[PDB]
Amino acid sequence: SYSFTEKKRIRKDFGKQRSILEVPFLLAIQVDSYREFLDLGLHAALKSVFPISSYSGNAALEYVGYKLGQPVFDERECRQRGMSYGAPLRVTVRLVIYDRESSTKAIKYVKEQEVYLGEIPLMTGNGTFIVNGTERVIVSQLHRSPGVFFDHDRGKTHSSGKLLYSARIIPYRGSWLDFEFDPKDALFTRIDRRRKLPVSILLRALGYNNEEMLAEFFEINTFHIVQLELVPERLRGETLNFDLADGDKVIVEAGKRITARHVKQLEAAGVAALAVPDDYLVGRILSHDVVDGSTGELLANANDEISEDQLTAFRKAGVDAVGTLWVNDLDRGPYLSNTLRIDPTKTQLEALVEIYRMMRPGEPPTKEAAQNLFHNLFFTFERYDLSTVGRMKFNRRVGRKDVLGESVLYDKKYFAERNDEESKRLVAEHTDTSDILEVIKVLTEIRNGRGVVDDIDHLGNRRVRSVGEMAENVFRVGLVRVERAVKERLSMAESEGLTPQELINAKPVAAAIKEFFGSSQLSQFMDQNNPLSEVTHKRRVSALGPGGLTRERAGFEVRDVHPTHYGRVCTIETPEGPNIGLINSLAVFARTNQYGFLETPYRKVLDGKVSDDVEYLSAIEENEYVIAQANALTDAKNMLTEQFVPCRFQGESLLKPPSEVHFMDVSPMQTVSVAAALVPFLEHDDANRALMGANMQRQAVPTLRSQKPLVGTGIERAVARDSGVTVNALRGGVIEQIDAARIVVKVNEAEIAGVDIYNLIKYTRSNQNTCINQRPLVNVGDVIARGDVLADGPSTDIGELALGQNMLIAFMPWNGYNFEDSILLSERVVEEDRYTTIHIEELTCVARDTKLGPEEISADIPNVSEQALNRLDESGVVYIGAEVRAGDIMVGKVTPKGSDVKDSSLRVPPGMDGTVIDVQVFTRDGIEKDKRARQIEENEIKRVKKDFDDQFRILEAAIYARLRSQIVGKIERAQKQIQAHEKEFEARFADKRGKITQGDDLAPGVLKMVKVFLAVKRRIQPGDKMAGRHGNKGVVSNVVPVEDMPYMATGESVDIVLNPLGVPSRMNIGQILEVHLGWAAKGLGRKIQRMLEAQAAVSELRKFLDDIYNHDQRVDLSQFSDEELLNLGKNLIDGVPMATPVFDGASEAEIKRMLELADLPQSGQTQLYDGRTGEAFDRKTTVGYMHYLKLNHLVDDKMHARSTGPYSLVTQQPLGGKAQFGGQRFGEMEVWALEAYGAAYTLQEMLTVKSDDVQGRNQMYKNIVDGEHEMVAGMPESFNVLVKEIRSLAIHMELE
Amino acid sequence: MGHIDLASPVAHIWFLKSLPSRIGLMLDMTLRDIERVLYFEAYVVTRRQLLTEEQYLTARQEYNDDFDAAMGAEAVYELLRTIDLQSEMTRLREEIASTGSETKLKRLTKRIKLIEAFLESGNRPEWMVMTVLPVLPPDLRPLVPLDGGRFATSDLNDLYRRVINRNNRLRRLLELNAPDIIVRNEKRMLQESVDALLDNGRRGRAIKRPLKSLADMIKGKQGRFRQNLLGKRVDYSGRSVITVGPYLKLHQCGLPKKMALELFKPFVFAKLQRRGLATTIKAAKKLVEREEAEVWDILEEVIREHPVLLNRAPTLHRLGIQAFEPVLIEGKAIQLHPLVCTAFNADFDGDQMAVHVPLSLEAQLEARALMMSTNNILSPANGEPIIVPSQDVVLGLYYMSRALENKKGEGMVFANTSEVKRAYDNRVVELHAKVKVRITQVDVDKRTSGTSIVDTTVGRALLSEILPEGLPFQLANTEMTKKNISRLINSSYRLLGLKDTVVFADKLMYTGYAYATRAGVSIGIDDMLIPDEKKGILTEAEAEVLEIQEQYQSGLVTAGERYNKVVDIWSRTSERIAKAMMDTIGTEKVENAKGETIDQKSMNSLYIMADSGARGSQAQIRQLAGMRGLMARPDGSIIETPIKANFREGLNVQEYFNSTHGARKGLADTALKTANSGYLTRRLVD
RNA sequence: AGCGGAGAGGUA
DNA sequence: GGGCTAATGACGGCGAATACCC
DNA sequence: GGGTATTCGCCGTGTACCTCTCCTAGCCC
Ligand SMILES: [Mg+2]
Repeated sequence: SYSFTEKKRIRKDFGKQRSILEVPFLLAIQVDSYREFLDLGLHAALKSVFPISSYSGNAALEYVGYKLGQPVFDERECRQRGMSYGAPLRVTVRLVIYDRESSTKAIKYVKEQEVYLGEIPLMTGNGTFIVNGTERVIVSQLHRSPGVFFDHDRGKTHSSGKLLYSARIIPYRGSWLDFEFDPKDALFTRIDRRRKLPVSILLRALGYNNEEMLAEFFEINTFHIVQLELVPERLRGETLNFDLADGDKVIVEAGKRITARHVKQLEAAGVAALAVPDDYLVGRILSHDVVDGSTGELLANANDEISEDQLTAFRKAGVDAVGTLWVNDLDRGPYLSNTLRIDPTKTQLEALVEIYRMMRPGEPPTKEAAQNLFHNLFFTFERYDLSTVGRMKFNRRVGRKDVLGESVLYDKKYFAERNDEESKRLVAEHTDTSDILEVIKVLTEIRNGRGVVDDIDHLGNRRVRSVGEMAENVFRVGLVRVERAVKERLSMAESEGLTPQELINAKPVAAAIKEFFGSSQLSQFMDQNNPLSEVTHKRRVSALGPGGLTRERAGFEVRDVHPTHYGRVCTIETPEGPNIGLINSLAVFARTNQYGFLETPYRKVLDGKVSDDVEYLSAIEENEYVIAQANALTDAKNMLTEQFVPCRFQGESLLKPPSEVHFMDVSPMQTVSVAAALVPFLEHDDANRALMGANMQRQAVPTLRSQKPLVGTGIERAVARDSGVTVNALRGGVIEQIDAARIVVKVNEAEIAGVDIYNLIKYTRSNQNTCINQRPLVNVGDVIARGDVLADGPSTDIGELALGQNMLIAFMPWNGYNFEDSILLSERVVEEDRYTTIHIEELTCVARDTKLGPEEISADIPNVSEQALNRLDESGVVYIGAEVRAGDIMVGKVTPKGSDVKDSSLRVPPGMDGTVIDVQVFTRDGIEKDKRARQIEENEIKRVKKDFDDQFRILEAAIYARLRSQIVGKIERAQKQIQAHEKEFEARFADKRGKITQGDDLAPGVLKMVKVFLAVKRRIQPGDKMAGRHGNKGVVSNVVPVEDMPYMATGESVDIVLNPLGVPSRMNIGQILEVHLGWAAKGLGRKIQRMLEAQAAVSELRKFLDDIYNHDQRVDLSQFSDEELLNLGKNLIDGVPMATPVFDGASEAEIKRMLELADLPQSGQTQLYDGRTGEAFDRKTTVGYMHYLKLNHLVDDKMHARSTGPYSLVTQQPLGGKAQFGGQRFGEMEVWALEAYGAAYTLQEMLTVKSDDVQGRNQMYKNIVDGEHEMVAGMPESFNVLVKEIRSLAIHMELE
Repeated sequence: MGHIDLASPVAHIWFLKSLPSRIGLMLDMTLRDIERVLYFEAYVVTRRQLLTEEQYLTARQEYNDDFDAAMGAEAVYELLRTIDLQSEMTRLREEIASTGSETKLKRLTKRIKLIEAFLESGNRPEWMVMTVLPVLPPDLRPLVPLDGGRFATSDLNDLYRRVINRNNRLRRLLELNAPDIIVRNEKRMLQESVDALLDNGRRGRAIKRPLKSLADMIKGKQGRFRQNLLGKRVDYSGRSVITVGPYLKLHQCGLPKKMALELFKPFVFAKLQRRGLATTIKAAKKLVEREEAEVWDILEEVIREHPVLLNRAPTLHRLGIQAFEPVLIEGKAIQLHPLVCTAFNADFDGDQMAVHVPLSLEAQLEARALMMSTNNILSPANGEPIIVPSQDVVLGLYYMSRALENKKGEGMVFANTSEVKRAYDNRVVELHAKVKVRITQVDVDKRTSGTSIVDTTVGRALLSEILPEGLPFQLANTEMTKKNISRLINSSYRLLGLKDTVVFADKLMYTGYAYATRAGVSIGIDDMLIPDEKKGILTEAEAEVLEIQEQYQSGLVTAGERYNKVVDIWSRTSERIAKAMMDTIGTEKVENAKGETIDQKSMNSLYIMADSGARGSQAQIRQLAGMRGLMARPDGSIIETPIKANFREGLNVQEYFNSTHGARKGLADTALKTANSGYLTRRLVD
C-alpha cells in the first residue's frame, strides 16, 4: 500500500486468514463480451449468410472486410440531444457477375465503396447503452444449453411404475427433435411440438430398410432347419429353458436356469450347435426376410413371428439362414419391432408424403416438394446452425472421443446418395457416425441397459449468454432478412448498369436492432441512485426471456438452490416477492468460460501441502475431484493437521482423509455476491434476514454529507471503484490547477507532451430523479500516482463506500412508540442536516401546431395577475435560480381557439418547491430564436471559448516548460506539436460551434420544446421508511425534541431508539455485535480526539496507534512521515474504521479487547437515566453506533386524496394512480368484507352513486352542497355497456 | 349500433366449438363431420352423411340433376330449417322407449331435454346460424391519439375492417359470377374471419401477440365481469403510510390535514356557504387553496363525530374494513391504534391502506352501529377476542406481575391500592416484593361488596386499580402470560358487558406502555449464554461418530444404516444440547433468603421474551443458544453433517449453504400457499 | 385539451 | 428521408370420441 | 354388438400500490 489515497485513512482489518487472490473486475464480463463481439461474434454472422447464389441471373457477391466509423456525437452531448450513442457500420463487399451459357468466370470485379447498413449502439462508460438519452443495461440470460439430455416423468401417463423416458436434441436456433417412450412400449418422435409419429418414418426418410435397421441393434442367432448355434453368455441370467447337453454331458438339468457357475462350467466345456426342440423357436421373431434359393418367393418376410406354416416352408425350402432377435425380459426390449409392427409405410416416397402431410396441415402433398422440405429441416447450414457448444455437449453425452466436429447433423445413408460439393466434404472426414442411431442406442441403454439420468439443474447444462451473443442473434435475423431482400432485388441484374448500394437496405436491420435495444424483455431500465446498485444491476443473471421460462408458470424446482451454485451463483442477493429464485446474481470471483458456462477459481492442492496456484474449473469438472471446503485449519504456511477434513464430492458434504483432496477454495468471499458481502457479520444473522438486508441496501438515497460506516468489510474499495462513478488519474503527477468543476493534472516525464484535463459532472438528473455530483478532495501541489482517486461521487468517501450516517442506538421500549419495527428519532437528527437529500424533477412543455394555428410562448397571457408575471422574463421563460412555488407559472404558452386564446401554461406540481437550476431550449431549424435562446447560445459559446483557450494556454505553458527544460544547454518538435494542437483545438472549436448552432433533434410535428430543471430538498418527516444493513426495515414514528430523549452519564443524548423485540423473532444477532463494534470505534475516536486536542507529542500517539492497529495486518505508523501521522490522526476525529470480513470475521475476544482498550465498560452495556422524568432505570441497555441508510420509499409520492376527478369514456368510472387524479380501486374482497357485515346502504352508496352513475354522481354532490338528503338509486352505466356488448353477439338480452 | 349485411351465411362459434355442441345434438352428427362440412371440405345431400367430391361427381353422373347436395352454411341452414321438432320429439321418445343402452340413454335424455327447452322457449333452430351480424356502438371503444398526431391501434376495429373487406370481396365475386372454387375459398376465408372475430385463439389464433375479441374482453382476468362489475374504482379515497400512535383511543384514529381537506371538501364548501363567509363556490375554493386560518377551523368543526372507513388492500377476513372517528393531526401519515393492527395483520415496514369516506345519511349510521372498532371485539372464526396485548404490552405486564426471592420493602402490610401507589413512586419499596395488601372487590350473582386480605406482589396490586369490579382477583394473581391474559379478556367480556371491557383494554395498553418504558429491557451479547457442558457433549458425540465412521469404513455396517444411526445420535445430541441450554437459561439466576441461598426463575433478557410469549418458540431459543440440529435438503433427504454452532458463534460457508436450502424453500412455500389461499378463498366465497 | 394496451423493475 | 395506403422451461382436473379385446 | 381404455381438448392459476419506456408501418421515388 502506502499510496497517496491510502495514507489518509487506514482501517483495521480483522482478517486472520490469508488472501491468495485479490477481488477482480466486477463488470468485466459484459465489456469482455462486447469487445469479443466487435472469427467468432459478428464475423461469423457475416460470413454465414453473405454467400448468395442467384437462380437465373447467376449474380453472386462476397464481402471482404468491415470497418466501424467515428462516433459523431459524444455521450455527454448525446444525453442532452436525445439520440442514440451509435456508430456507423460500413461493410465493404465485392459484386461479381458470371457470364451465362459459358464457363464459371466473372466479368467485372466491381466493389461497393463502403455501403452503409445499420447502426450499433457502442458500449461506453461501464456498460450502459444510451438509446434515447437514458442509460439502458442488458442483463445476461440463463437458459438451457443446446445438446442432448434425458428425463423421465413421474406419474404422468397411466400411473404405472415403469417410468417412461424422453429425449430431446436441442439445437442453437432451428428445428427441435424429440424421442419419447409410451406405456404401450413404443417409441414416438415429434418435430417442433407437433403431432406424434413412429420412429420408423424418420428412419425410412433417412434411407434405411428394415433388414439393416433391426440387424445392427441386436445380435442374430443362426437357426438350421431346427438346430441353432449355442451363443455363449446368453442363457445366463435369462429365462430358463429345457435341458441342454454339450456332448451328452448335461451340467444343468430341466426346470433350472443357468447361474454364474453354470455359465462358467458351460464355457469351460466347448459348446457347439445343439439340437433345439421345435416348441422353442415359435415364440421368437425373424430378423430379415427368408426366401427360397430356387423359386425365390417371399415365403417369410422380415419382422414377423415364426409360426408352424413358416417353419414348414423354411424346412421345405432348405434355407439354413434363419436369424432371430435376442429378446430378454429386462436386459433386452423389443421396442423397435413394436414400432415397426404399427406403421404400414414401406417406401421412402410414402414416408416423405406422410412427413409433408404431418408438417403442412390441409395441404396436397408432392413427391418433389417433400424432398426439398426435408433437406432444409435437419441437414442444412442455413436453417439448423448447431453451434460448437452443442456439438461439445453431444460428444460429451453420447460418448464420442473427439470433441470438435461437424456443425450440422450427419447421417450415413442420407448423405451417401447426395453428389453435391458440400456433401463430399462431410463424408470424407466422418466415418458413418450415425448420430441419430447413437441417440436411439443411448436411449435404449437408458431404458434397459441401466444408464444414468441427469436432471436440468446444474451449471453444466445451463449456459450464460451475454449481450454479444444476443446482439449477434438479432443481427443474424436482420442479415437473413436483408439477404432475402437482396436476393429478390438482384435475382436478375446487369454487370455495371446498377449500383450495389441500391440492392441492400438498412431499414429492416435498423428496425430489428432498434426493436432489440429499445423495448425487449432483456433491456431493463437501470437505477443510477447508488454505485452499489449500478454495479449489482450489471452483474446480474436471470432466467426470464424469450428463450427461457416465464414467471407466471410454476417454477417450484427451479426456485430451489442446487449444490452446484456454491461458488458460481449467489444464494443471498435474490429479490423476494413474485420472482424469488428466478433472478439470481453472479458471485465475486465467478466469470464466464469460453463456451458460456460459469467457472470459479480453486487452488491446486498437492498431497502434502497447498500450492499458490489458481485453476478455473467448470461445473462438469467438479464432479470428479474432491474439493475441500473452508474448514481447513493450518499450522504452517501450507499444512493440514486434521485427520478428517470436510469436503464435497458431488454436492454431499462428507469426511475424507487429507491425502485424497485435489482442490480447495481460494477465498471465503466466494459464495456471496458484491451486494451481500458489504453487510458486516453475515455469518451471525439468518439467511432470510440477510436476503432482506441485501435488497434494503440496494435502494438507498445519497445524502448531502455522507459519512463512512464504522463497521465495514474492507472490500468496499473495489465496489465503488469498478462502478466508474469516480474519476481516476491515468498518469500521476503534479496538480497544477484545481476548481469546483475542473481538475488540471500535469503528466510527469516518466509516463509521458499534452497534459490531461478532467471535467467533473455537476448537479444533473439521474434515472430515478436523484441528484448526482462529484466533489474533488486533493489540493494544489500534490504528487499522485496512477490509479488513485481525485473526486468522490454521490454517496462516496475517500476511497471507501459510504451509504448513510451513523447515529446512536439504544435497544429499549420507549413509551410504545417502537411498537412493531418502528423507529423513534430526535430533534438533533433533523436540525443538523443529516438525512436531507436533493431530488431533481424534470418538467417539459412542448408547442406544436394544430389545424387552427401554431402556439407561441409570448408573455401577453390573459387572466394572469401580476403575482405570477414578475417571475417570467420577456421571452416567457422563468429566470434561472428563481424560487418557484407550487402552482405557479414557469413557461408561458397560449393556444388559439377562436384575441381569444386558451391558457396552456406549464404548471408546477403541488407540494414541490425549489429553485430552477438549468434551463434548456430545443429549437427547430428554420425558426428564429428568441432572447432566451440567444442568451443560452452566447453563454455556451463564451464557456466553450473559455475552456478552449484555457486548455490552449495550459498546453502552451506545458510546451514552453518542456522547451525551457531543454534549451538550458549550449526544439522544433515542440513548436510543431504546439501548432498541431492549435489546429486540433481550432477544428474542435469549429465542430463545437457547428454542433451548438445547429437545430437539435425534436419530435416530428412540434416547433419549440423547453425543459426546466427543478431542485427540491426532501426533509425527513413522520411516515418515512428507513432501514438498516442487518435487515431491520421499518417506518419512522415521531420527531421527539432532544430534551425528552434518554441520555448517558456523560451527557450524550441517544438519537434513535429501537425495539428489542425483533431479535428473537427474526433470529439475527449480528446487529447487536455491530452496535458494540461501533461503540468501540466511537470510543477510540473520542480518545484520539481527546489526545489530539491537547498539545501532546507524536511518540505517544504513535504508540497508541501501534497499540490499536496491530494487536497480539501488520502495519507501521512510522513509515509515511512525521506530519502524515498527525494528518491521519486529524482525519480520524470521528472514529477509526473497522473492517470485518464476511466469514473470516472477528470473535468476541477481539471486540472485548477493543472495548477494554478504551474507557468503555467490558460488557458493552451500561445504565442511562431517563429524559422524561430524570430517574434511573432498572436494567442496563446497549448503547452504540449503527450505520443506517435512507430508502427511496418516500411519503411524498405515496399519500394523495381526491373528491372530483376525471372519468373514462367506456365506463363512467374514475381513473387509477397518483398521477392524473386517480381514485383507489375498491377491491373484490372488500365488497365481500362489507357484505359480511350486512349494511346494504353503505354498499349501494359506495358502488352506484359514488362512481358509476352519470346522474347520481351529480345528484349526491348537489344534495351535499345544498343541504337536502334525497338520493336516487338506478342502474350503473357499466351494466348498460355490458348489455350493449352482449347484444352485439347475436344474443338477445333485455331487462325484463 | 349498426349491422352488416352478409351475402353468405355464417355459423356462430359458441354453439359449434363448445364441448356440449348443440348442433351435433340437433343434427345427430359428430363434431369432425360438421367441421369438415362447414369449412367446405365435404358435401351434404338432402340422408345425412359425409360425402366427398368424387362421390358427388359419380352421384351426379347417375342421378341426372335429381339429387341435389349443398356444401357450406346453406346445407346446415336447410337442415335446421326443414326439420319439425314436434314430430322429432315423439320420434326420439320412441327411440328412448326402444333403445336401452346406458350412454345411448344419456344422449337420448340430453337430446330430449334440449328439444323440450327449444320448444318451451319458442326459439327456432335456424337461429344458430346467422345472416345479419351486428356491430358494437362506436362510443364503446375509443381511438386514443398519441403524442405527435398519431393514433393508437385497436383490436376489434381491425377484425371489423377485415370482415367488411371479405364481405365486399365476396359480394363482388358473387355479382361478377366467379367460378365456384374461388367462391368456396372466399366463403371459407369469411367463415374463418368471422370465427376469429367471435372467439380469437380457439381455431387458428389469427394475430406476435394475439389481439383480443368479443369473447376475450369478457371471459378471463381482464374481462368486464371482474374489472367493471364487481370491483370498481371509487372516489373519496386515498392511501397513506401507517404509523403507530399511542396517545389515541381505540375508537378513534389519526388523519393528515391535507387529506382531510381534500376528502371533506364538499362539506367544507357547504359549511362556508352556511356560515356566509363565501358567496360562491369559486371564492370558497380560492379561499381553501389560499390556505387561510378559518379553513382549518371549518375543517375541525365539520368532522367531530363523522366516521370514516379504513381498509388494508390485502384483506383476508371480514375484519379488514373497520370504522373510526378521525382527528386532525400533523404530518403525512395516518395514525392507528396498536390494538387494531392485530386484526389487520399490518406490520409497520411501509404498509399502505386506502381510506373511504361514507357521505350518505344512512352510511354513517351503518358504519357507526355495526362497523365501529368498539363492536368488532370477537373474531368470526372462534370465540376468542381479537383485543390481545401485543409484543410491547405483554412484556411489561410479565415484568410487572412476577416475584423474586428477596427484595427491598417486603414483609410490610399495606392498606389499599392507593397506599401502594403512594409508596411506589418515591422509591421506598421495590416493583416486586412479597407483601400482604388488603383489597375490596364486589360479588355478582346483583352487587355484593366484600373486603378480604390476600398475599401478592406490588405489581399485581398496582394492576388491581384498572380492572373492573366484576373480575375477581384470583383471575389476575397469576403471572400475566399470553394465554392467561387472553382468558382474562374473555372472562371480562363474558359476564360483564362491552363498554367496561373496551375501557379496560384502553387502560391496560397504557399501563403496559408506562411500565415497559420504566423497565428498559435490552438483549445483548452478555445476556445470551452458552451451556458449559456443550463442548464436552460435542466432543463425546464427535468421538462417537468417529468410532461409527471407523466401524463403517472397516467393512461391517452398510452406508444406509450407518447414515441412519449417525443422524439418530446427532438428533439425540441436539435434544441433549437443547435440554442443557434450557436448564442453564431458566435456572441461571440465584438469590439468598435470610442468608440461605435459594433457586428461582431467571430474569434474563432472552428468557423473559421466551416465557412471556409474543416471540419465537423454544426452537428459536435453541437456534440462538445451542446447535440448530440437522437441516434438510430440497429433494427430501437429511444432510449427514450437523451445524455444531449457534448464531452467537461464527459460521462457515458450509453450514450457511446448508441453511440456505431450508431458508429459500420456506419463502417459496409461503408464496405458493398465499396464491393457493387466494384461489381457495375465491372459490369458497363463490 | 380529458380517456388505451403491452414490456421491465420494487414495497406489502 | 417521405406521404398517403393499405414459439419448444407449465401442471393438474374433467368431459367427449374412437376403438379394441371380448 | 359392447363396455370401458387410453386420448384429445377445454378450463383455471390472490389482492392492491409506485416508477420507467413504447406503441400501425412501409415503400419506391
Ligand atoms: Mg407489512
